Amino acid sequence: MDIILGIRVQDSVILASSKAVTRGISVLKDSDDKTRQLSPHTLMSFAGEAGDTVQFAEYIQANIQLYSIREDYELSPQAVSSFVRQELAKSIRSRRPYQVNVLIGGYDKKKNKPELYQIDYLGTKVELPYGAHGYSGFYTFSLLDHHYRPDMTTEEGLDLLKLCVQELEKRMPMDFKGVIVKIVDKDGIRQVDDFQAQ
Amino acid sequence: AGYDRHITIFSPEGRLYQVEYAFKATNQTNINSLAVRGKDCTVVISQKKVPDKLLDPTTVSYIFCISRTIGMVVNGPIPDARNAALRAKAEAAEFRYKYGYDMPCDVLAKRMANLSQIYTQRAYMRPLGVILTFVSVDEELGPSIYKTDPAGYYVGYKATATGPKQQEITTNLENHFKKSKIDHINEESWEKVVEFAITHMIDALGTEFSKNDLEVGVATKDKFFTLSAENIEERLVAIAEQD
Amino acid sequence: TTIVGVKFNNGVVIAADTRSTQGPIVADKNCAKLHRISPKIWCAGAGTAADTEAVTQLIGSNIELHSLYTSREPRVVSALQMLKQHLFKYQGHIGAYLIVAGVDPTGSHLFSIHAHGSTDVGYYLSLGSGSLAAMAVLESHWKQDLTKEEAIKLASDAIQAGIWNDLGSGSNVDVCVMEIGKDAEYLRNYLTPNVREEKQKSYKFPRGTTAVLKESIVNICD
Amino acid sequence: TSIMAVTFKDGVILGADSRTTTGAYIANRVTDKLTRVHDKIWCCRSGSAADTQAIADIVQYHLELYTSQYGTPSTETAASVFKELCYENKDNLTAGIIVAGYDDKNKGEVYTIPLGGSVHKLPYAIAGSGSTFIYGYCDKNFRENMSKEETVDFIKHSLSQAIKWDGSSGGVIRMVVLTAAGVERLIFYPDEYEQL
Amino acid sequence: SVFSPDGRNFQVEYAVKAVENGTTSIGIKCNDGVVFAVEKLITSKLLVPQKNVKIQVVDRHIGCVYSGLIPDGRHLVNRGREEAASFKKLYKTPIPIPAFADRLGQYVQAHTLYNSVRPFGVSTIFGGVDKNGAHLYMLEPSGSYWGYKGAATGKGRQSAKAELEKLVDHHPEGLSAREAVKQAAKIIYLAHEDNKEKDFELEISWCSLSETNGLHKFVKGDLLQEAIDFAQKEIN
Amino acid sequence: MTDRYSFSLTTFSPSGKLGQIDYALTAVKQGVTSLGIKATNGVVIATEKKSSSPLAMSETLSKVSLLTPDIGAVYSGMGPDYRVLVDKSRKVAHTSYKRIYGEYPPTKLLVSEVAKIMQEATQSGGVRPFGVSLLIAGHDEFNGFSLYQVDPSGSYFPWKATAIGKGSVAAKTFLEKRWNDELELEDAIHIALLTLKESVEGEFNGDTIELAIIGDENPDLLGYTGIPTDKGPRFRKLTSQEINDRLEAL
Amino acid sequence: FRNNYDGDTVTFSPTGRLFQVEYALEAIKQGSVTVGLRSNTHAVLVALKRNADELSSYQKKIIKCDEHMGLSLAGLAPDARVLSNYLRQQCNYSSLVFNRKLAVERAGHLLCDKAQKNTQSYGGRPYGVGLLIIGYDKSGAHLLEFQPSGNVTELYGTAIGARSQGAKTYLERTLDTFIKIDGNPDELIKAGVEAISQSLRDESLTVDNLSIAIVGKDTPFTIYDGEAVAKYI
Amino acid sequence: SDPSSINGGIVVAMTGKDCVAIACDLRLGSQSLGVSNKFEKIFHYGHVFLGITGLATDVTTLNEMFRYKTNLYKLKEERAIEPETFTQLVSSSLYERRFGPYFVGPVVAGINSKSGKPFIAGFDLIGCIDEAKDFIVSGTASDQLFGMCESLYEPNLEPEDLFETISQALLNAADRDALSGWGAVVYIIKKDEVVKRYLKMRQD
Amino acid sequence: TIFSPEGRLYQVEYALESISHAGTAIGIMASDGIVLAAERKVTSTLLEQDTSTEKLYKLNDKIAVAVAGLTADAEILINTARIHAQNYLKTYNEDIPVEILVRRLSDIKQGYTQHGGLRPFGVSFIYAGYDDRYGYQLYTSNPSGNYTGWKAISVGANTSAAQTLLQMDYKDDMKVDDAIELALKTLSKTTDSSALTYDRLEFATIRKGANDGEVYQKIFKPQEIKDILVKTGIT
Ligand SMILES: [Mg+2]
Ligand SMILES: [Mg+2]
Ligand SMILES: [Mg+2]
Ligand SMILES: [Mg+2]
Ligand SMILES: [Mg+2]
Ligand SMILES: [Mg+2]
Ligand SMILES: [Mg+2]
Repeated sequence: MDIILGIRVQDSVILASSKAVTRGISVLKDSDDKTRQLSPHTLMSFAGEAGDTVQFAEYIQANIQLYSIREDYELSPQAVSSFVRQELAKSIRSRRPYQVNVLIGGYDKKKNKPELYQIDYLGTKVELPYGAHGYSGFYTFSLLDHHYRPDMTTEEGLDLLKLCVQELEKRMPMDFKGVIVKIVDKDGIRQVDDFQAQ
Repeated sequence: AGYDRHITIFSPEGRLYQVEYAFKATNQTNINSLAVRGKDCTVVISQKKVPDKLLDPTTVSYIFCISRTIGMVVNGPIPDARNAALRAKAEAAEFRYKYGYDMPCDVLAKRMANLSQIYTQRAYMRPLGVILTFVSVDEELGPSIYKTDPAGYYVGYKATATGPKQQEITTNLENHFKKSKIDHINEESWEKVVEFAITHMIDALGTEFSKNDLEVGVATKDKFFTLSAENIEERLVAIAEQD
Repeated sequence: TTIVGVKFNNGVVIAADTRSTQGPIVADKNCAKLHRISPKIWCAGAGTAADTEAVTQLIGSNIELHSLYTSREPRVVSALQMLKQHLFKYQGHIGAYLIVAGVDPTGSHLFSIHAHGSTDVGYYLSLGSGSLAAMAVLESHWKQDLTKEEAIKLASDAIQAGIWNDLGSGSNVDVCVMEIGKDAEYLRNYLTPNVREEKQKSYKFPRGTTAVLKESIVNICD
Repeated sequence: TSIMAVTFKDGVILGADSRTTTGAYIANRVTDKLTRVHDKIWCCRSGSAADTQAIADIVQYHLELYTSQYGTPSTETAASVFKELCYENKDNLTAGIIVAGYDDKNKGEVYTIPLGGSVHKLPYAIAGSGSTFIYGYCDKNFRENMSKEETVDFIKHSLSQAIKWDGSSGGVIRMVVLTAAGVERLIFYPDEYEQL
Repeated sequence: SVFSPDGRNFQVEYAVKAVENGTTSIGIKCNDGVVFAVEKLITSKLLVPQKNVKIQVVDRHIGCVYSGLIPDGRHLVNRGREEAASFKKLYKTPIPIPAFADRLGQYVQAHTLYNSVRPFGVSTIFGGVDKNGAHLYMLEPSGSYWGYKGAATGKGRQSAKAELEKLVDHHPEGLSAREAVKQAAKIIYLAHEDNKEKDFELEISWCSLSETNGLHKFVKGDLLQEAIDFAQKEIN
Repeated sequence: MTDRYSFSLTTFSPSGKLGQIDYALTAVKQGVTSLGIKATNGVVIATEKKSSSPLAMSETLSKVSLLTPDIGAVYSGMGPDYRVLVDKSRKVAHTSYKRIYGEYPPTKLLVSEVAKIMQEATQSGGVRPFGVSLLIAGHDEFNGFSLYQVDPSGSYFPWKATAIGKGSVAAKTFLEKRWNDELELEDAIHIALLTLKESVEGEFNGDTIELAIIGDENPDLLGYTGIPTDKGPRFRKLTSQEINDRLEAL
Repeated sequence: FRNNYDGDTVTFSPTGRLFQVEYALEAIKQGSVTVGLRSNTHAVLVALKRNADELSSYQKKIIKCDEHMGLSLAGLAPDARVLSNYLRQQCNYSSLVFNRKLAVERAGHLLCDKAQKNTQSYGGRPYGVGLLIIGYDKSGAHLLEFQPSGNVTELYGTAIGARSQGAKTYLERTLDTFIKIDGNPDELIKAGVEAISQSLRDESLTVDNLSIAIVGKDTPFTIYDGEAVAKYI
Repeated sequence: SDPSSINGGIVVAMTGKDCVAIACDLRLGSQSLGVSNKFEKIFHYGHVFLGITGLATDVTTLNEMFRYKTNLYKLKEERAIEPETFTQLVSSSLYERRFGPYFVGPVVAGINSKSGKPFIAGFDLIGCIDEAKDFIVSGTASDQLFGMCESLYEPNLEPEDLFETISQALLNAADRDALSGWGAVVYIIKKDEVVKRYLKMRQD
Repeated sequence: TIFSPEGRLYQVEYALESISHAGTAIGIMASDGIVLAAERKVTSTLLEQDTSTEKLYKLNDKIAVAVAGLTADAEILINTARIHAQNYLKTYNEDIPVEILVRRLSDIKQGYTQHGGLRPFGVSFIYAGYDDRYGYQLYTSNPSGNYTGWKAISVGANTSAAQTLLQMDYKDDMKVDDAIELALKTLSKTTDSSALTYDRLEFATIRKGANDGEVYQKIFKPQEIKDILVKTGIT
């Protein structure tokens, strides 16, 4: 399935997302960015049902951007994640629920701390040092249970991530075509363009 | 002609002229009615005037059978009268269906007064130009008279009278209850309570009545019914043998 | 659950056991299954517990308003008519089974209501998983013209049949007596035949037994 | 349930047993299955108890209203209100109703409204699970213009046979006699009708 | 929805003026039925004879005639038809005439309760045969209606009522359907006295237990010619 | 069928008055006096039964009403407006409070709901304000005894004592002279009876005066026994005889 | 009397009059003339079309409702469109549901009832158009006249619009002649064009002034304009 | 599958002498996969405590809903909501969603700030009230909890002792359920103060 | 809702006209708190001071309002404002920023100004709040639905006089205790009554909360006002 991992180090939150889009027996694309920037310091990654996935993300993006312009101010990671949870929680009892799981990574400027939020399509939210959706969690949680330290650098976090992707490339039955990696810290959001053979 | 004369909004005096004008409509028919309580019955008398000789006399009536137990006499124009009758019937039938017992007289009255109150408060509805007199022998309260007016006001009476010559009859009755000291006619058979009512109508209005001049409703335990000319004819003969 | 209702010469009595269960497990060993609709109209329920309490409170509330509106004591036939019409509307989805009993200005009344909205009248009735045990006691001892004391005995005995023979029922007996003249008397834990025996040992732990990681005082104020 | 209505010389009689069951358990042995929807219009119910009570309650409401406005309704009018309710909601009703009544004009009448919501005017009618056992007996023993005592006999005999064979039927035999005289409630206990 | 200081509704009173303004129409109750007649003003030789019908049927047993704003009358009859269909649907029996009266009654009255509606500009004479005899009614713009031995409305109402009073007097013991039809022709001819500057066409219908089987039928052919001749003879 | 007055009938005038609210207040003034007085251990509300006819039976028309077991009301102004407000007040105590918290609302909250219902008659399309002022007396565990006035605008104010209607300025005067913070309920009833005599034209007996209290719990009025934490209504309408008994020692 | 009484259609005058309706009637008298007449086999509409300018079109007065039915208009044109669209639908519904051609008479009743609701509803105006409806149904040729009051009458012939009184007096005079023109469309049209002539202070009726329609025993409703009318001027 | 089983978790409340205790585990799972080691299931509003077990999305939602309603309550009433009253507000709120219910098992603990009497209660998912005075249990290990409590409990326990009992009940019931555990938090509540302790427990 | 030829809204103007007869209300923002003071409408000895609030209302834990105008109208708006604050807290898990709440309430008012043919609310508000973005804040809104931000402001009667007096004595470095003094002086000077006594005042603060780091709304009790009326030297 779709790979969506995230890890919170001391000064940033790293998100990594599989690049494959697969329908039936064909890999249609291998450079897919499973991410939308919500605000300058908040990133969302998503996985689940084919259409709902992007549709939900862009919907959240429209709303958060609307807030920023109306208030000339950027919502905290914590506030954005509650807004997201409630949307999914309303969705689970509607006629056709959004089947989308998300990770929210943000740098809170008021507190000067990175924050990671894991939210499933039911609207279950939890703040975590590291998280994952789908089967990929079955490998990475225990890996990180061993390897992760709270005081790691952004560079150390990328190494830990390099370990997680290696494991999944070794053990997962599906070819997810690598990941796109994104860092969220005090200077905003940036893409590590070299990961496939770095 | 300001707006305070045309719809039910307050005037600077705190009055509601449309309500006041609706009271005037009640006498428009020039009919007098009176109602008395017996020991185990309630009787309503109303004048019956048939000016046109083209009219079928049987269809001219201001007394209505609301339910098995409840009768209503109306003072006011027939169309508004029939509007209230129909509604009362529907309310009576509905009460029984929803609550499993017959709607009491006083409760139907309170409800019809509440409807009237609404027309008193909402702009797009006019009040009805009628006064409603409800009678029965309530299973819990005994014989009952309850009367509602265009103001949404209602109350229970020992006896009551309504129409242009309301006052003549009221004082006549007030004088009777002054003497007797009790709050009803001490009499068993309804036939004699009907006779009493006719008598005190005659003395108050200073008029004799033939069988076609009157309309009578009787409410006893578990039935309200009206009298035909012949039951009235029989009642007029009875009063004639002494008075 | 075992609930019964028995008419007597001057009124009506209802009784129930005090056991609620989640499947095989006993949640409350002494709950009250006797409910008030109005002061003199009381109610016992089986089926979906929440449904029977809710339908009792809904109709109880509306009956209060009717009583105020009409200036009259609430009548049992009104409680019945409203319950049955409500239950019917929901075609059985509100799983309330009720024995409703009371005294009103027209006398004393005993009725049963089934979740689909059917009603019946009778002199003695039972509902609940314990109904057959109690019905067999009722069918054995009910006579016409019972005194108050005979009625309480009979109803109480019926609930015991349920307590001893139905795994769904247990613990204690509650009774409510409704006589035509008087105020209704609710008799909570009328019988208590199922007292727990004293345990063999005291399980109170020596202080310190439990290992603690961290600790802090919690603020209630502001 | 065993239920029937029979027209005779002077009016109509309705009869029923008094058993109600959920499965093989007798919920009620003394049910009154004979239901009044107007002074001299009564019905017998079969099918879902919830459905038939709710229906009966609505019909009685319509005929009380009818009577306030237009006077006494015919038995045909009663039957039509039943049909209307039964036909229009046929998807969520299990209701088998027999309508019987007496007025002075049309005398004694019987209508039957089975599961579909159709109406059938008949000299007599049987219904309920127990009725199936007495089709042959009834067809063989019914005559028009029977006396009161003869009709009580026919219903008593028929319903005893139906009670004998159908486990859903039983208890007492209730009857209601509908004539110009008025309304008469009858009851017959097992010790009488078994001995027939 | 406006009461005057003395308790009147001027709008209704003005509605009556539109009725008084209309063609004259009548209804006569006989011993087993009812007869309806109306004056059709021939405005021009271009109007097709027999082909501008005014008398309308409701269900199968009820006739309706009106004077005033014709459209207003059709609006009422439409409503009467809906109202009778609904009765028959629920109750199987055809609507009794008093029951039908009140249906129209309440409808008309409704149009005097609200500031956003105008009262009807018609009086309607209607009736027919039911379970217990013949009934004739007349209904005013206020919603007032009563039963009638005989009824008239419109321009010639005064002379028509005068003729109706005579019949009630000379015939207490009944009066047949066939006779009442003749008299209807007479009474409409006499009432035409006012509007004598313009020509008129006669229209009669009846509903009789023994003559039409309680169904509403139009008087046509020889029976109409007979009734016309009787009227033309009794006018001279 | 369908309203043509979908606009406010109470609008502002150039000087800032809301005419219909003022005109309704004028209607209150014309009405029969009613009053409330608050003691340490109770509240009393009283008013006069101004009978329409001597042929009418004045017990069939109560001016004092139970709203909840612990809350009662009385009014000055138009009777029918009161009657419907009572129905709605009773209903709203259930729909907005009892059906939610399983208990009856405290006085200030029920008052607040009544005030809301009257406020809306001031703003909605096609209606006139209610022509009444209410006095609402009650008790609740956490607030103690209280008395509130509610006006046709929807305003309410808590009072130690007040009068509304006809002789209200004189009666408010008489109360300011007599009230103190140490009054027992019997004292308050006595003061209430006295105050009402200055207002009352005709007879002054237990048949022409209507008087209710919010005092202690009446377990004999509950209707059932068994549950010891159910103690009975605090609202009690005094009887004709109970009144006459306090007029002899008046 | 005419004072506070013409504000809406929901107000009677003290004379019993509805002025809004009377004002709607005046928009007819203002409109251009049109004539209808029939025999036993055919029915004809003749209409004088009216331009705004010598650079403009002469606007249409005749609308087809079904194969066996159509109408000419006089008054507010947009109101004629609304009424003919409804009449088109009623004709349609009759075909589809009952496989039946709508009786011309029933078309009359339907129009009457529709106009009526607008003479009794607040915040709506009466229709401001007159109509002449012709058709051949199961009882032959018919002509109807419709007035926005709701009054509809069946006639042998008629005319509505400005100066129509001439043609109406003409047809009244010619009654016994034109009623008999059976099985001769061209002669019935001739009598129609000749009838519309008595209503001209205008002029010489041109190839663009004139609009003719016909329906009958073996002819569906058809419209003639321009060159196709030339042979009648 | 069964919504009350997806995430795991337990809550138990007990009364003592002039005190109440309420405890929960810390696990949040997704079937066999444990996701969160810090998921608390007890909340408070003024002096009223509420633990909730079941589907975590409904645990969160109902906390937010009860914060909302108690906040409004306090503003209108000018006092904090009491345990008895709050219990009723939970009930009717759950019952409001009768045919689309929250998949939760709520538990209410607290002391009445007027009368001073300890109060606990429990509910099924549609708001039926379990009114018991000794203990209340909820969650994927409720059978284990009922067992533990019915054995360990005696009335009128001193706060310091009641602590041991409720902790032992929770710990041992937790360890017989695959879906509960992973940490535990215990609240000891007296009219005047509230102490909160994180327990040391098996992390498997 | 219609415009006059001057481009003014009749009903709004007349609503503002009504408000200028209502008891004056004053708000003053200092560096470490806010003050709300207001004058009650000429009451009586028998009015229950203890259980009365006619001008001061809690909106949430961090925001309050002073009312000038129709109380019943204000209660309607206050209740919807309270709800709006709770929706926000439910949606974001953050207390609503003061401006957001003010803008919403203002928008409701504006709506009555622009459609529906209902009369406007005869209310003007002074909002006093704190949030982690703008610190202490003071806003005002009126029946037009316009709102503006202030350091010190008054609404109701004599705002003209009160504004001039506040303008003169206000300084940016004021402590709250100084602002308490200013507000009561200003009401004293602008009153239409013999003296400004405790029974004729409502008073509240939003301070930095004794000793903490949090924020405390203190709605003054009658006896407390009487004391703070002595300290400032008006007895
Ligand atoms: Mg009105
Ligand atoms: Mg109006
Ligand atoms: Mg057992
Ligand atoms: Mg059997
Ligand atoms: Mg006439
Ligand atoms: Mg479990
Ligand atoms: Mg475990």
